[PDB]
Amino acid sequence: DVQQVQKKLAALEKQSGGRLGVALINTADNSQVLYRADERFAMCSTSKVMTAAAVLKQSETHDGILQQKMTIKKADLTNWNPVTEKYVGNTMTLAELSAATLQYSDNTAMNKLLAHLGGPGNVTAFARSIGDTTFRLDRKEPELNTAIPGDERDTTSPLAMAKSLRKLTLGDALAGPQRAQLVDWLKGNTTGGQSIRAGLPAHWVVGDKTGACDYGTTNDIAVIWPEDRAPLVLVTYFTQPQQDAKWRKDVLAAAAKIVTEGK
Ligand SMILES: C[As](C)(=O)[O-]
Repeated sequence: DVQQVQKKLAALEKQSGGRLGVALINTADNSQVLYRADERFAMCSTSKVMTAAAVLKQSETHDGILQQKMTIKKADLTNWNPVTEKYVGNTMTLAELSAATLQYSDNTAMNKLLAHLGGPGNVTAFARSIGDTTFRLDRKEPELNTAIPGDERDTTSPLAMAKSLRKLTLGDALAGPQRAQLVDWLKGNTTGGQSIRAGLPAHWVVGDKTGACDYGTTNDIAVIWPEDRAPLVLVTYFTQPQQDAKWRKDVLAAAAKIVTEGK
């Protein structure tokens, strides 16, 4: 029931030692389950969804732009280049870059997209264009990972990101072809196994983008299809008091189990 969900989330937060942010949107009736849903949390890598979506939006006008190439140079590399490191001295299309940053959370791929787009400010501009006035991307990787308490840079709220993810994957923020590609990329993510997914029934279909940064900030945003029922959009953000706190993916899994029970 709705009161036991609240009691349980509060208990989970107390047990975690950190600050928990949750926003679930049930598209069946647009009902919502909220917990610190209007509070700001550092987005970490979950901001990569808005970024890849900004590129997809461009492809709606500029035909074939997803195939535009960008050179990958040693100097472009960062602290995380699972895919990009294989293309040094070669090129990658915006599509390949989008796929790498979304499914492997490649930081270099992210920066290449930011460069193409003209900077973090233009990603924020795209968020605004889909009705998100909370989201704000201020820096590139890996600086956007500082997650300093009280610092609003590179942050957003659970509800704002939930609403945006919904518009992007199920709503009309993107055109049909672009929308389908984003959904497919999210479903093909390889980094969310121990997060939101871990707290859901194994047969449910899911698309998600994880995030993890300083202050033990552990995040994950997803679109969930429970069997043949209407899709669910869930955002689970979590951050801790210690700058060097270890990540708690298990906390996101627990939050997911709690808010999707009986859905
Ligand atoms: C590769 As990462 C920890 O910024 O999602």
